Amino acid sequence: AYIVGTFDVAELAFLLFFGFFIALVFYLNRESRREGYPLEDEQTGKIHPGSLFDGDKKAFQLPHGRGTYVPENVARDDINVPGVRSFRSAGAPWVPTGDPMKDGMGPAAWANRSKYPDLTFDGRPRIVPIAQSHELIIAPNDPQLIGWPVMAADKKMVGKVSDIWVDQAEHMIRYLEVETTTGKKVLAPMMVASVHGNSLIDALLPIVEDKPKFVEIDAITAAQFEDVPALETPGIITRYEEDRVQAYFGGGYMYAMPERAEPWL
Amino acid sequence: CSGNTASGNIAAEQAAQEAA
Amino acid sequence: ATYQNIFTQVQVTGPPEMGVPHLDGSEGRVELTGHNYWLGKIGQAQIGPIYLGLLGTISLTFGAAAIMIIGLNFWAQAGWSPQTFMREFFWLSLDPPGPEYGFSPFVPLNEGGWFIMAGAFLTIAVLTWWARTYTRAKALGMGMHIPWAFASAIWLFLVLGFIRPMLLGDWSEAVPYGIFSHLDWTNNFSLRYGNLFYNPFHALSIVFLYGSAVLFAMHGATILALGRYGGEREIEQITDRGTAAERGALFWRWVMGFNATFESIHRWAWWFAVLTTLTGGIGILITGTVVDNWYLWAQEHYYAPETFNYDPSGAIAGST
Amino acid sequence: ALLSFERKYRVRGGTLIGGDLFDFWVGPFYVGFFGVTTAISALLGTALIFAAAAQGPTLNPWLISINPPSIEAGLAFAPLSEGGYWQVITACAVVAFSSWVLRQAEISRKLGMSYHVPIAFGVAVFAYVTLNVIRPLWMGAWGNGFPYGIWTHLDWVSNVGYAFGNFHYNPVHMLAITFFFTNCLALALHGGLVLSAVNPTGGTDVKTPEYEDTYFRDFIGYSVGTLGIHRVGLFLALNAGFWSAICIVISGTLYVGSWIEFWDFWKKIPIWS
Amino acid sequence: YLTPEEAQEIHKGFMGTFVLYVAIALVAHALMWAYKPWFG
Amino acid sequence: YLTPEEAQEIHKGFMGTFVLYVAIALVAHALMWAYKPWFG
Amino acid sequence: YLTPEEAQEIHKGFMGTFVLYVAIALVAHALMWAYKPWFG
Amino acid sequence: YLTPEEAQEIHKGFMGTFVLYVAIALVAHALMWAYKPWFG
Amino acid sequence: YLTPEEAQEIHKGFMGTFVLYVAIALVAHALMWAYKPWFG
Amino acid sequence: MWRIWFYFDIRRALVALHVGLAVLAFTIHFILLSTDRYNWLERA
Amino acid sequence: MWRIWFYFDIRRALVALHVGLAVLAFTIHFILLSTDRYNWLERA
Amino acid sequence: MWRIWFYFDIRRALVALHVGLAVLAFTIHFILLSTDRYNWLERA
Amino acid sequence: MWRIWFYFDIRRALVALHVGLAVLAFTIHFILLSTDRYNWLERA
Amino acid sequence: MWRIWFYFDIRRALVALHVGLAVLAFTIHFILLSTDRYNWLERA
Amino acid sequence: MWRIWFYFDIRRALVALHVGLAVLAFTIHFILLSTDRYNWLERA
Amino acid sequence: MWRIWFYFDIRRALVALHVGLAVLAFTIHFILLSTDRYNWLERA
Ligand code: BCL
Ligand code: BCL
Ligand code: BCL
Ligand SMILES: CC[C@H]1c2cc3[nH]c4c(c3C)C(=O)[C@H](C(=O)OC)c4c3nc(cc4[nH]c(cc(n2)[C@@H]1C)c(C(C)=O)c4C)[C@@H](C)[C@@H]3CCC(=O)OC/C=C(/C)CCC[C@H](C)CCC[C@H](C)CCCC(C)C
Ligand SMILES: COC1=C(OC)C(=O)C(C/C=C(\C)CC/C=C(\C)CC/C=C(/C)CC/C=C(/C)CC/C=C(/C)CC/C=C(\C)CC/C=C(\C)CCC=C(C)C)=C(C)C1=O
Ligand SMILES: COC(C)(C)C/C=C/C(C)=C/C=C/C(C=O)=C/C=C/C(C)=C/C=C/C=C(C)/C=C/C=C(C)/C=C/C1=C(C)C[C@@H](O)CC1(C)C
Ligand SMILES: COC(C)(C)C/C=C/C(C)=C/C=C/C(C=O)=C/C=C/C(C)=C/C=C/C=C(C)/C=C/C=C(C)/C=C/C1=C(C)C[C@@H](O)CC1(C)C
Ligand SMILES: COC(C)(C)C/C=C/C(C)=C/C=C/C(C=O)=C/C=C/C(C)=C/C=C/C=C(C)/C=C/C=C(C)/C=C/C1=C(C)C[C@@H](O)CC1(C)C
Ligand SMILES: COC(C)(C)C/C=C/C(C)=C/C=C/C(C=O)=C/C=C/C(C)=C/C=C/C=C(C)/C=C/C=C(C)/C=C/C1=C(C)C[C@@H](O)CC1(C)C
Ligand SMILES: COC(C)(C)CCC/C(C)=C/C=C/C(C)=C/C=C/C(C)=C/C=C\C=C(C)\C=C\C=C(C)\C=C\C=C(/C)CCCC(C)(C)OC
Ligand SMILES: [Fe+3]
Repeated sequence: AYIVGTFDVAELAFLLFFGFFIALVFYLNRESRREGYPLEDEQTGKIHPGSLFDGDKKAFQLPHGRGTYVPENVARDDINVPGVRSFRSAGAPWVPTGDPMKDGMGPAAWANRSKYPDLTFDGRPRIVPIAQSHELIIAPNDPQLIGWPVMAADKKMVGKVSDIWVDQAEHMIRYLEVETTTGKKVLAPMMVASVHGNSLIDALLPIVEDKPKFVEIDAITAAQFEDVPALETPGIITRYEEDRVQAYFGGGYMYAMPERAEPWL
Repeated sequence: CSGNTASGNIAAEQAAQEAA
Repeated sequence: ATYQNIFTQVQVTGPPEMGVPHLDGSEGRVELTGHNYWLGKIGQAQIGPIYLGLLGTISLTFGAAAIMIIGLNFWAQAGWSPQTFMREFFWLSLDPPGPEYGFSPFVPLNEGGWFIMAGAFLTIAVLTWWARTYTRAKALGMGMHIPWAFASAIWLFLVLGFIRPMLLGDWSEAVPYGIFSHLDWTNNFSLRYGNLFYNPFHALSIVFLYGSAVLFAMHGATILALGRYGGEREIEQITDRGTAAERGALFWRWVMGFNATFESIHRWAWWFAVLTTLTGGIGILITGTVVDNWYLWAQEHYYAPETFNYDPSGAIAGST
Repeated sequence: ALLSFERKYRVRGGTLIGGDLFDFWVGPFYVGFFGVTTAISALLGTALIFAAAAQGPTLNPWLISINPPSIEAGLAFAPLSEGGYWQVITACAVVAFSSWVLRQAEISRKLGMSYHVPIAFGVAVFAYVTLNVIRPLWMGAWGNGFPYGIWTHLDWVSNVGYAFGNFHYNPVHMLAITFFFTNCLALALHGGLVLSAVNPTGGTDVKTPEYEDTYFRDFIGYSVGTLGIHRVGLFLALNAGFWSAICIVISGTLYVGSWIEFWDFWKKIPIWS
Repeated sequence: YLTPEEAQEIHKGFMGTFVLYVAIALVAHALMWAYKPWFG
Repeated sequence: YLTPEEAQEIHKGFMGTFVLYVAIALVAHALMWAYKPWFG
Repeated sequence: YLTPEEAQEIHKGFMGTFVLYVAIALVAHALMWAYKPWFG
Repeated sequence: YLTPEEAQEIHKGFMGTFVLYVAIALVAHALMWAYKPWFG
Repeated sequence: YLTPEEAQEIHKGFMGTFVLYVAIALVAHALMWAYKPWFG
Repeated sequence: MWRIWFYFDIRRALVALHVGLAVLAFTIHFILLSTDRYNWLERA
Repeated sequence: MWRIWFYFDIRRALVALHVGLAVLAFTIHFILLSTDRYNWLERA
Repeated sequence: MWRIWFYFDIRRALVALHVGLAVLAFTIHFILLSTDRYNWLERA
Repeated sequence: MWRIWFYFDIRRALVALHVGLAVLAFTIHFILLSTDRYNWLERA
Repeated sequence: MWRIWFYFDIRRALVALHVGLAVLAFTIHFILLSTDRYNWLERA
Repeated sequence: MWRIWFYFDIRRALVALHVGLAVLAFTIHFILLSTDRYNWLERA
Repeated sequence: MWRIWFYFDIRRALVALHVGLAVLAFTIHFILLSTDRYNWLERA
């Protein structure tokens, strides 16, 4: 069973796989370095040289004649952020100078996405109001959601639901259009919306219950609904606008009220 | 962890249980 | 109060989507479609349509033949009694030919011939299913990652069923077709060859199976936690980096000091899953053919413990 | 602020305990209060592992084994050389894992994410706690826990499994194994599908999710979707861990004997016998 | 249902069927007790 | 309910059902005690 | 709850229920002590 | 809380409850010491 | 805190409580040493 | 007493009650079959 | 005291109470069956 | 002492208190059942 | 000094303190039960 | 010195310090319980 | 009594009843076959 | 020498230093406790 001395076939196979796995780990690290690299200094923003084991840049052939992506060429974020360090150290956090939700700091930060909408495989806009979709309807036994009241994080009724935006590719609700008290229509992600009065257990429970059917959005308060980013073109939302709206709502879990940023103690 | 010592538990297992 | 992205609250229904057109010469999809409301709670409610080309027809026919052979042998083993069938189902088994036949292809039907026939038809079905996944990927212009991942599992399957028995010249080394019988085969295989824990490739395959469970838990949790920012739309995040990709990278960078990309994480997952069965097949193939006692082999390589390292008598005594 | 987009995300807040006291980073690592607790507990556990190893028969990393006290010692705190080291390391590991869960929760809050990752890791933490805390407590002795050794805990697994005849006949063990295998198949499928979508062949462009839906409907007649696949993978992995913990916790406490004899219940069902 | 009258009719039907069910079960349990008592 | 009068209807119905349930349980427990006491 | 007056009613109800619960527990513990004391 | 009056009330209530708790614990510990001392 | 006066007052309170804590610990340790010394 | 039906739907309550009654009856009958004393099929 | 019904919905309260009572009663009956003193099916 | 109802919501406090009381009572009853001195079901 | 309640929420502090007290009391009671000297249930 | 409070907040430091003191005291007490010389519960 | 058909759909009640009754009859016949007393096929 | 504070902030430096000192002290005390020669608790 021995090849030479104490060397055997099983040991040779194990050592070969160990070397292969080291090489695979190096390759996986190279693949993981394609976004956000090279690193930069925390204060001065000086860019680090780059890995000795890096290869060529990766180019993605985009559909719909949108060209090439090249994630290594994505523009680096501006070094000047709207904030000031809590203490002068490389590891200190940044305290936002103004409104973090408006300026895009921390949980409210957004990325510079493409300024055109996502498209279906045939070139139609992917995310559209349910009326503009191709015969897409809400499930008859599911909540209609149209005209339902909307509750904010401060338990105030910001307004009602006036429209539903669906993904034409994935067949999923993506955004709910909310008309507020002032009459402004804003988009709210469906992933921050809790639908009440449609519990599976409650349906299983043999009860006659007049539970209030409404939509609760606890990310942001009723006033903040008046500062949701708007759309450049009606019926169309771009990747950048999607990121803007999602960041604005997601940052509310920290910034809607000051207490949301404080420790439990 | 109990309020006994390991030596006490071992002695109880040996004498009070395994020896009588 | 807070949506947790576990179940879809409101489902969108419409006409069934029949799929993007094929770029090659395909016969045409069989437009048998359905809708399951409860599957739409987790994922997509649409069932179908299906594609049934030459490869699908061959795979279905040969797998039906193999399954019919195994089931009819189960019925014969039960004496054609439905009650005995139900009572002994877990213990029913189509067993390989005994050691006196070696690896001969000519065994009497009741002594192992049906076993060989079922293995042949099952192998044909599995290979045609792999060819079908390859052709389905080719027809859409997609990559061949799924065919290679399936090839790894097929490699383990073929090592278990054909390649290792062929190398040893013994049909009796193969896995029987049965619920409890193939578990018994697993246990006996570990027992005769020392202890399969000390097979380094079995340990590697366990490492990769554990790591795949870890990776899916982490990746699914990260994606669902990023649903507020469109994390599950991974194709667009890979080709146009959004705040979901940035947050996903930064979470794990702040947790463990390093991170992947939205594409690199799927490479990690694919490699862990593939390496599980690759190392498993390698370890099984060398067992008996190369190494007959894995505990002795571990002793020679200074990683086999003794009683003065750890004595498991107490653990056995507790469990009685 | 190492990554080209990292700086804007490094803000204060989102801590559960400590506030601004430990709200900072050390290199890539966020610390927080639970990072401090994790560092202390993990470093102490590692140092005590090696201190107990230095007192043992060997320093070979394969053969190092920190063993629990004897079964006769019961649930008492043993002397360090007689299993007390194992107990202190177990407490340190429990504290470190809980602090890791809480630090993950703090980091999730800082990035505006939900608590999916801390809960998912807490499932595995519960599995470990069941293995080395709950099961020994229920069984009445710390000697039922597995040793802290790379190859000796495999010996513990083998001997505990064979103490019940064939551990393959535990039905909860069957369920956990099924979840593990299905998870690995699902991970292979998901990684392969994503990679094939973003790495096309034949000079074609990067695909859309419609292509993934079409591929899996042409393959097996059903596609779960982009959200559904991550939901199902999380479900499979968490179920594998939880049912592993359940299967180990019931063997030796609720069920004692051979797991093969358990399946004699099936043969006694009056429908077929 | 909604009005008291429908609720009262539903209660009447439910109570009648429940009484019939309980009477049948009582006869069966009495026959079993006469056959094999479970309180020695 | 919500009014002090209708909530009293709910309370009196709950108390009546609870009293009947407790009386049945008391009879069963007394019969068991006469049959096989668990104290003494 | 918001006003002290309704909070006082909540407190009165809670205290009455607590007193009843503690009295029942005390009677049970006294009976258990008369049966099998745990000190001595 | 916010006003010094509410802080004073909260502190007084907490201190009184703490003193009652400590006195009960002291009585229990004295009884246990008279029963089974742990020093000697 | 933020100003020297407030920081010094915080230090005074913290050090008073710390001195009380250390004095209690010292009394307990003296009692244990008189009971069972761990040196010598 | 009839007001119970102002809170609980009759259809769902009847379905759940009948499912529970079926489960309970089958459980009791199988338990009786298990016992030697009340087994009514094996012996004469 | 009826005022408790202001703070609790008696529909879900009744459902939960009945589920808990069912679990408790089944547990007690099974425990009684486990003991040889109170088993009422095995022997006469 | 009634001021405690100005800080804690009554419904959640009652639910948590009753859950804790149930767990404590079941634990104590099971511990008593485990002992031979206080087991009330095994022997007369 | 009531200054503490200006910097610590009374509700959170009370919840944490009572959780800690419960865990400590249960630990001490279980430890006392584990010893033959102080066990108050096994023997008369 | 008092200037240590210019870099660390008293409210958070008190919580962290008391958590550490609790864990340390429990560790020391358990270590004492493990020795026959100082165990005060197993024997008289 | 006939008003039942205002609260339950006959088109589903009939299907469920027939399927359940068929399963019950199959189970009872199999149980009878499993006993030597009532097996009507194994012996003349 | 004081210029080390030009490169390391006092807060993180103090936190890391005290974490390390705690780990080292606990390790050394445990190692001493594990040896018979330096165990100050087991014997008189
Ligand atoms: C033979 C040894 C002696 C003994 C020798 C000494 C010596 C010497 C000392 C003490 C001191 C103490 N002893 Mg003593 N002590 C003994 C036995 C006991 C027993 C017992 C059950 O028998 C108890 C309850 C105590 C209690 C105490 C504390 C009041 C005090 C702990 C220090 C402190 O305040 O910081 C702890 C700081 C905290 C903030 C603790 C907070 C606790 C909270 C409420 C609990 C929450 C934690 C967790 C969630 C709950 C428990 C979890 C698990 C138990 C881990 N001792 C035996 C009888 N003891 C020390 C002292 O007086 O210092 C002031 C001291 O120097
Ligand atoms: C007493 C039991 C032994 C033991 C004996 C064995 C034996 C023997 C083997 C393993 C193998 C493995 N063991 Mg082991 N193993 C032990 C204890 C463990 C423990 C533990 C205690 O925690 C763990 C985690 C493991 C883990 C593992 C896995 C890592 C590995 C198989 C994973 C896999 O890829 O799925 C299984 C995946 C497949 C089998 C691929 C299947 C793909 C094909 C194409 C599917 C066809 C399906 C068909 C079309 C469906 C229709 C069929 C008809 C109905 C008939 N073992 C102990 C030591 N173990 C295997 C291995 O490879 O390791 C070296 C193996 O052969
Ligand atoms: C002879 C051996 C027996 C057998 C006896 C047993 C026994 C005994 C056990 C199992 C258990 C398992 N067996 Mg088995 N098992 C057998 C055969 C098999 C086969 C096979 C193909 O034959 C397979 C696939 C399995 C598979 C399994 C799994 C279901 C399970 C292990 C997974 C798990 O617990 O995850 C759960 C994950 C964890 C417990 C890990 C938690 C991780 C912690 C929280 C984090 C660690 C951090 C770490 C320190 C960080 C350091 C990293 C860096 C240094 C920083 N067994 C045979 C029959 N098996 C175990 C189980 O189910 O219990 C849990 C169990 O105890
Ligand atoms: C769904 C259940 C599954 C699961 C989930 C999973 N694992 C996870 C996560 C998730 C979701 C994380 O978020 C977390 C993570 O952050 O990974 C990067 C993690 C993790 N999974 C890990 C390991 C791991 N998971 C395991 C299992 C599983 N993980 C499951 C099967 C296994 C197995 C099967 O044993 C391993 C070894 C780590 C990589 C990481 C946890 C990081 C952590 O706990 O940080 C603490 C810091 C340390 C330095 C460790 C503590 C040091 C100890 C005090 C000393 C060692 C004590 C130990 C008991 C010695 C014994 C070892 C011997 C057995 C050899
Ligand atoms: C799609 O989104 C996703 C990603 O990127 C976008 C991902 O990267 C990821 C992550 C996945 C990967 C990168 C793939 C690789 C991961 C794998 C194989 C699984 C994990 C296993 C591993 C072995 C990785 C390493 C794990 C660890 C726990 C290492 C931890 C190491 C260290 C040193 C932690 C130190 C930190 C602390 C103790 C807390 C802070 C405290 C301090 C700094 C101490 C301070 C004091 C002093 C004295 C220094 C996922 C899941 C994802 O979904
Ligand atoms: C360890 O474990 C063992 C070994 C078992 C030992 C321990 C055991 C332990 C701890 C057990 C503890 C038990 C316990 C601890 O409280 C039990 C309490 C039971 C209680 C309170 C039962 C109460 C029942 C009340 C019932 C059934 C009321 C029903 C009322 C109904 C259905 C009323 C309906 C209505 C009517 C008619 C008219 C409408 O207009 C209004 C409306 C209202 C809709
Ligand atoms: C190793 O382990 C063993 C073996 C056990 C050995 C070691 C043991 C060790 C170390 C133990 C250490 C223990 C310890 C170390 O500090 C304990 C401290 C306990 C303390 C401080 C307890 C304090 C209790 C205070 C209580 C209960 C106060 C309650 C107050 C209440 C409920 C007040 C409510 C209120 C009222 C009425 C009115 C409102 O207007 C305002 C408001 C305020 C809402
Ligand atoms: C180790 O473990 C063992 C072995 C078990 C040993 C140790 C055990 C230990 C340490 C146990 C410690 C226990 C303990 C340590 O404090 C227990 C304390 C219990 C207490 C304080 C119980 C209090 C109960 C109060 C109750 C039920 C009150 C109910 C009130 C109700 C339903 C009121 C409803 C209402 C009514 C009517 C009217 C409405 O208008 C207002 C409203 C209010 C809705
Ligand atoms: C451990 O376990 C062992 C060893 C077994 C020991 C323990 C055993 C234990 C705990 C068992 C507990 C059991 C239990 C605990 O409550 C049972 C309760 C049973 C009950 C309430 C049964 C009730 C039945 C009611 C029925 C069947 C009513 C039917 C009404 C119908 C169908 C009416 C229809 C209608 C009509 C006609 C006309 C329309 O115009 C209006 C309309 C209305 C539509
Ligand atoms: C209801 O009744 C009917 C009959 C209608 C249906 C019955 C259906 C039932 C009940 C089926 C039950 C099937 C079960 C329970 C099967 C379980 C199988 C299990 C658990 C198998 C596990 C492992 C099997 C393996 C690994 C098999 C591998 C076999 C291989 C790779 C064989 C290869 C053979 C070859 C290549 C043929 C060579 C032919 C030759 C040598 C002559 O020429 C080259
Ligand atoms: Fe993914």
